[PDB]
Amino acid sequence: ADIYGGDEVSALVLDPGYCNTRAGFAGEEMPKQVIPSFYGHVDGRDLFGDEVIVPRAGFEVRNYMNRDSMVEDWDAATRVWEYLLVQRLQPPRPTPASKNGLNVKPLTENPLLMTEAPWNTPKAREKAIEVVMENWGTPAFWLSRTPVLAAFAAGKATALVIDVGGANTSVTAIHDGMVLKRSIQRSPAAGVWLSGQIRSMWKSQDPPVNVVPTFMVENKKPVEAGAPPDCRLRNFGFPIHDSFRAFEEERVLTEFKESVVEVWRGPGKYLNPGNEDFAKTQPGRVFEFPDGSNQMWREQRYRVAEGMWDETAAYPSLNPDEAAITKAQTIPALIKAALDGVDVDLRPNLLGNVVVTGSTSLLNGFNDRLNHELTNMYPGLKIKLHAAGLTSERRFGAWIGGSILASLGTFHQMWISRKEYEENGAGIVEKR
Amino acid sequence: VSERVLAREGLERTDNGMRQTSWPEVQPINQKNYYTDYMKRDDQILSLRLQNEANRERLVKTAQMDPSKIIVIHPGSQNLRIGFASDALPKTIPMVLGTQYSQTESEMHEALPRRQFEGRTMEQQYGEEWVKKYQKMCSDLKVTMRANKLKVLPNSKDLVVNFNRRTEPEIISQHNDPLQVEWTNVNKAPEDGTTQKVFIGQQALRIAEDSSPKYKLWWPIQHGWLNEDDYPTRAHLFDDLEMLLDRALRRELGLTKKADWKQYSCVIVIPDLYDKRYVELLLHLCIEFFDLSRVAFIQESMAATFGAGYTQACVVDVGAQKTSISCVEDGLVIEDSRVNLKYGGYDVTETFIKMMLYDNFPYQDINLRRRHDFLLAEELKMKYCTLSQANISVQAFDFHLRAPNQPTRKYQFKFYDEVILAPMGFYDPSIFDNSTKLRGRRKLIDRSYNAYDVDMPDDPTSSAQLAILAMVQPSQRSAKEIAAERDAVLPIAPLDVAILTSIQHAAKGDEKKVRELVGSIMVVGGGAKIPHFAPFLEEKLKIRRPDLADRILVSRSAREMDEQVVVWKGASVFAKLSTNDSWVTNYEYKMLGSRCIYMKLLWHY
Amino acid sequence: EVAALVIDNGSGMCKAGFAGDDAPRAVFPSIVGRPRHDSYVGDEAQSKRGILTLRYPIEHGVVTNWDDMEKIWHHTFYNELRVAPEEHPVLLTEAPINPKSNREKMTQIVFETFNAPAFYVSIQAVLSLYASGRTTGIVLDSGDGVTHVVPIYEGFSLPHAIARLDMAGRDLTDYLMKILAERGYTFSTTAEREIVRDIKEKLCYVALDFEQEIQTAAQSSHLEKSYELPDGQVITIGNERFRAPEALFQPSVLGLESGGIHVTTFNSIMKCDVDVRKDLYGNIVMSGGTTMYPGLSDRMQKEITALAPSSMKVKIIAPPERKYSVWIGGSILASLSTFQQMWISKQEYDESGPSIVHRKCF
Amino acid sequence: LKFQSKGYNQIYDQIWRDLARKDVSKVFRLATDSYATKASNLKKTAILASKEAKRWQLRTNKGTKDLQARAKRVMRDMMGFWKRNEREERDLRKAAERL
Amino acid sequence: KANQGAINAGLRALDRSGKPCRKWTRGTFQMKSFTGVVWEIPRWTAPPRPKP
DNA sequence: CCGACTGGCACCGGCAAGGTCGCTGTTCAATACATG
DNA sequence: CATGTATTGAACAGCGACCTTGCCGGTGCCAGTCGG
Ligand SMILES: Nc1ncnc2c1ncn2[C@@H]1O[C@H](COP(=O)(O)OP(=O)(O)OP(=O)(O)O)[C@@H](O)[C@H]1O
Ligand SMILES: Nc1ncnc2c1ncn2[C@@H]1O[C@H](COP(=O)(O)OP(=O)(O)OP(=O)(O)O)[C@@H](O)[C@H]1O
Ligand SMILES: Nc1ncnc2c1ncn2[C@@H]1O[C@H](COP(=O)(O)OP(=O)(O)OP(=O)(O)O)[C@@H](O)[C@H]1O
Ligand SMILES: [Mg+2]
Ligand SMILES: [Mg+2]
Ligand SMILES: [Mg+2]
Repeated sequence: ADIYGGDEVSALVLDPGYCNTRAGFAGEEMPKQVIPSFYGHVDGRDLFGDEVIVPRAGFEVRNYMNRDSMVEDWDAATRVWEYLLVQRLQPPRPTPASKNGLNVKPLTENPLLMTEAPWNTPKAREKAIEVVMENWGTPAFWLSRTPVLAAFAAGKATALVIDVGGANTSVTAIHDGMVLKRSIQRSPAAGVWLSGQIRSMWKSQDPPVNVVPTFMVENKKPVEAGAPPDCRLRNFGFPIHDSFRAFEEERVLTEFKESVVEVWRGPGKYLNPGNEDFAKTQPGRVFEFPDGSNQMWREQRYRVAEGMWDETAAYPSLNPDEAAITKAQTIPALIKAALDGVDVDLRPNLLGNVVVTGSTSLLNGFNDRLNHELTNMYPGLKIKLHAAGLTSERRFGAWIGGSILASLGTFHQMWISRKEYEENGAGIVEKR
Repeated sequence: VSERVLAREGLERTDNGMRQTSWPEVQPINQKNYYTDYMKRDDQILSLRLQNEANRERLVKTAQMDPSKIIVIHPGSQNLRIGFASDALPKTIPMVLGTQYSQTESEMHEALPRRQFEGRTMEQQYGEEWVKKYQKMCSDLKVTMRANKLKVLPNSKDLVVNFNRRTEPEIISQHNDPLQVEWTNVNKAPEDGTTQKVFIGQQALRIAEDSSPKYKLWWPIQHGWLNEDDYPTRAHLFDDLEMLLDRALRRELGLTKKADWKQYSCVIVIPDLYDKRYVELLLHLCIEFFDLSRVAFIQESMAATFGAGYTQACVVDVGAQKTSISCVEDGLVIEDSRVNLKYGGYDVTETFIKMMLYDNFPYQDINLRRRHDFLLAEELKMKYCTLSQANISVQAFDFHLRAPNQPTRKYQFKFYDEVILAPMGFYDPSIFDNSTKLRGRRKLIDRSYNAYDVDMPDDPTSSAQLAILAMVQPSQRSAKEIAAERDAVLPIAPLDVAILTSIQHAAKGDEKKVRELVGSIMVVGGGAKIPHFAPFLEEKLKIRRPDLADRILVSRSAREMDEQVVVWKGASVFAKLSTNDSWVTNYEYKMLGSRCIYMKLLWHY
Repeated sequence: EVAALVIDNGSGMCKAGFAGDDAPRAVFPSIVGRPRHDSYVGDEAQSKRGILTLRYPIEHGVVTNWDDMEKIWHHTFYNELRVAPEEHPVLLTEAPINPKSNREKMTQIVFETFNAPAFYVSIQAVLSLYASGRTTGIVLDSGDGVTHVVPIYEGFSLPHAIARLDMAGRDLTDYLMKILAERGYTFSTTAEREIVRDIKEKLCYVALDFEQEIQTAAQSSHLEKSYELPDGQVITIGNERFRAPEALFQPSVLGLESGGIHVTTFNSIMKCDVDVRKDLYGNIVMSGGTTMYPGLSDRMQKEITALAPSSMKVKIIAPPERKYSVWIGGSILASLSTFQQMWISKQEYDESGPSIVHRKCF
Repeated sequence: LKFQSKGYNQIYDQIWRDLARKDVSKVFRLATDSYATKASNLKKTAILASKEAKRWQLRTNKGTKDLQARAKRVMRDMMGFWKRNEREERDLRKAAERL
Repeated sequence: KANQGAINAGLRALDRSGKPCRKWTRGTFQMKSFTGVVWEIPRWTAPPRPKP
């Protein structure tokens, strides 16, 4: 007895999403490796990580995830997850001796727990464990939904999770760490749609506003608000593909999202009669595009966001087929529908334990507005918002939940054993 | 429900013998009464450890260093002094580097001294302010020399002007020319151990204007600082100071085989008010590029007193383009005493030519950016300038303009008072062209910030210098902004005022220290070699402070030396003597870069 | 009482010395040589190359051959430092985001092979920040083998924001061989390569304006500096001087698809929390031997100022000791009184196993 | 076949409820506190380390005094050197250019 | 600087005496899921320290 | 499994206290220099 | 030959400012006991 050292199980936790994918070992406060889900393609050769996206003749930017936050390109999913879990998180194999210029299966150690979107269909869950068990020799596997992990990253066994992702905004009720299935509600009104709103709004100011991405400017000089920019742009021996330009512009839309846009936080919706006229008078926020193009932003700063809270406010899409958001896909409608899918007796407990998640929740004023909206749509009940996370960095809430889950000693009884998979084939549906 | 039915079905909850959790539990550090062992002992500081190892080894060798293997370098805007510490006198070369280039230095810029050619009146041609100041100074001298009861013929200036206007060049060739003078044959290969056809020193000045491949000259130092005005980029400047010193080792010292240099040691003399970036550049050349075994730094005024053998002195260094003053006591330049004025013996030459031009100097086409004109101007300055207010009269002389590949033209000319007023610019510096000295002064190389707090400037600062800046421009902003605002002002003051403001800050309010320093003035640097400079400066100091007029005493050079060489001689003594542990070794610098200068020098760097 | 030891496990050069010292005692190539048909380490292995296979045990900043790495530490302690680890605690540096298994394995070796009493493993970037004078900043560490950018806030290195430019001082040496072979010289041999690495260390610099230098190099004489081989023949190199370092700024120039050091610095900053970025732009810190090229700071200042918002003060902290900052930070850390309640004791290892490093070193 | 059992459902739920209420909440608290302590430790440590790295450059009275002594030692030796070249014997290297 | 008592606890207590630390090895551990199925994780082990 | 009530521990600002460190000061044997 | 001195280079003793954590009064959130 007592022959063993200080260690249990070095699990690693994997968490794919439309904008980003996150991986690392359980029992750390942040994922080791976070990469753009968007992956480079050049000439039958796939490239990964934000350090390996750059202008090249063949360059095209793909994504292995679709806007349902599910995998659509499992070959590329395999290559991406292998870049994270094998090349970046295991010991390198040494160079052959002659090639060093002086002379002249990989996951058997670490079980894999993987994060799935709430609505992820059984066929995609089946293929996840099937891919895992063939490609890396992993000893055991588990699959769990973002809302469940996000709740654990706030420390809550029972919670309402509002999850304002990139491709999707979601609401779900978590109770004793299970998802209450009827409560799952989902919406395109999220960080991707919000970028489209911002694009639309730029293409409709008095002088049109043109975004030009960071890679196309060689040098820039400072200029006064609304002036033509002192700049010189690049030229290349090739056409830049539209997919590439779209991906490199999303950086600037992310910068505008984080440093300018602000949720309307005052009493009532932004379109109640006094509110817009008030907003137009206030001191705004400044911004700079990579071109040097400098401006102060006053009233639009609210409107670009407001559409997810009242669809009436939304700008029309620049893609004419990207249909306008319905009343039912606004955040208060999601919330009210989600909670109405739950037992009446449980509703106060959930509302007392609100967990917010996802990078779109980092809009200035998002917790303010959500507190107001919850108060006014459920009067006579206490409200308390919590961020998912252990830190200021509320970006990683789903991942951190996994990190915590796989570190609990009680959890290790749960995994789908390699030996269970190779005896049953589709354990993944029923052992959940 | 169910209980043992679960076990019979093979289903059983299980801790797996694991802990309740595997999340790290971290114990908080306690730092009450913390202590540090870092750099606490000489044993631990590499710069001192290596010196202790050298001391121990020297004691062992004594129980049982070579001046011929120490090089001493003293840079300068017109002249570089270099030699071995063994040597009686250093070899002096013009610190100029010539290379092949598209355009010669005369083609790139307006002619000097600056003039508005084809201007609407001669008062505009030379600038109205300047002409009024010259007229003032002429009248001021006439009143002064009448007070001294010298002879003054009323027509003096007219006799000069009319003669210089009406006279025309004689032309001479063959044995009628007193010198069969040469030009540098830039086609011929370097025999001094190297491939590149580049020229330094007197030979570079003697490159003909219309050489078959065109050569441009470059000076890496001007006004006593790195000459960032001329150079396109930092790298090009560093590469030229490296290339010049490299060729000076090869062509003056005859250390032609580069591989032998690793056994030599080097003493480099730097100004009292140094830019740190210039000190650290010179270190880096001496170790990464030349691989010398040891480097040590001594300050110009410190070295000057080592050249004299003085415990305590006020040292006035009057260079070509920098004049600097500081007071030395008890083995240091007094930190706050340092004053650094952007003028010197070159300004006297420009001004001398400009005053004679304005009068009627025959060769009106002259341009001091053109080499043979530059050498002409400098030779005339050395012959005819004098601050002695005596033997002054309408005098007739002549010079030869041996232009390249063009016949020798001889000009007769006269002078009267331009010969004294141009030097006297040291007592009203507005008469000099100071308009472009500050041009490009931070164009390439930034001001020296502190290694860690990179906003805070770390160049030297001296109360005496700030007093001079306040005289030019009356003087919450950050320390960076303050230093920028100071750098925007060119330090200029009359030489007497600069000395007394130096000495008052040296004493820090003590008439007895003043009475020692004022009676201890030592003058060095080539600009000082204008005849009677020291007595004239003693007069100017006496008449500004009558309370000191019995103690004030100025002396030229020390111990029979030429003003130029004293500082070099001193730096050699600092090479030779045994107590000097100031050396940065090559291994230190490879390990810790310029950080080890702070550990090693004999003042707070 | 006797000091702890600090060892910097470099891909190119290993460095070792006593804590408290301001510079290493021992600096020697991380080369192990074994017979083709005993073993030798460092300069000996290079000297006797004719009878040896040589391998580096560290590749791209990470240990890859433990049986060889153990010989380097043996050489470090017994030949170079001349002290027995059985009487000294030891601080080891390691590369950012090295694999957990490597932390465990180097824990195993300095206890089980060297009987060291107490020991600590440390992230190289963080140490270089301590040596650079500050608690928060972003460290571009660029060695022989790898280049990392590491944001650090209140002395905690953010793992997620680390970006690794897989290209460094050896690649720039291979590249300088390539472009000199194009100019006309021959440098294929290993005994020639070790000349070219010295050429790189002396003659190269980073251009402030690369296009303008290329445009003027066609005519300038000043640029073409010359270098004597040990062989006695003299080479001359020209635009090669800056084209070798320029590959840091344009890795296309040597044929890979990663963004340069400047864009990777910017991307690391942009992966951080908005509130932190003000401080990181105010505290860019350079570390490791590849950051030593004259004027690398001026060009990093220019390039990042071009990428950043015009409001941000951008500041590049390049200490004169930056070649050894990783070691110097270790020196400092291992010589605070605080270190004693921060290391792994052998008494802890003896009941926790190598996995103690995941608790104790953070 | 395998997992439709009421017994399976009970154990699965019971594991998850205890894991959610007890263990996730304990580990949440511990992880948050542990993070806070780790961050504090590293902050404290970095503050000391960064001070030490700079400390050698700070002026001190003792450092100033010894530096003044090093200058004065060298200065006296320089006087000694000239005494050994003007008083012990008059040993000046008189020289001329002989042009 | 270095002294007796607290503040030097570790620098007094460290072993400094050459004696072997217990030898670790990459062993394995039988892990049992709640469905009764058993699987193996690589885990560190060392031989038992002796009886008092 | 669940809520009302209770005794308890976490956290706040605050004052008392510790040793290390830098600034301040006395005393010693050995030194270069002077008169003698 | 060898009397005679202030200073040197250093070890040793003294004092207050300094940074940090312990103990403290108090406000607050919490795990646990109890009844159901
Ligand atoms: N500070 C910010 N403020 C607002 N939005 C942000 C911010 N940072 C990132 N975003 C946006 O939020 C998304 C970031 O990814 P996030 O984790 O929030 O979703 P995801 O998990 O990648 O995608 P999904 O869950 O929809 O599959 C992107 O659309 C990004 O542009
Ligand atoms: N024989 C001489 N008589 C008078 N003046 C002379 C004589 N020789 C040179 N000068 C002048 O003295 C000036 C100072 O020469 P010096 O060699 O001291 O310049 P420098 O030391 O380089 O100046 P800086 O160090 O400030 O650049 C020369 O520039 C020249 O104008
Ligand atoms: N002065 C210099 N100029 C240019 N390059 C230099 C200079 N000094 C060293 N190098 C280069 O830097 C590299 C060594 O740096 P360093 O010791 O930091 O690498 P390392 O730490 O062993 O590498 P790594 O951090 O990748 O493990 C070599 O390629 C060397 O040639
Ligand atoms: Mg997501
Ligand atoms: Mg001079
Ligand atoms: Mg390194």
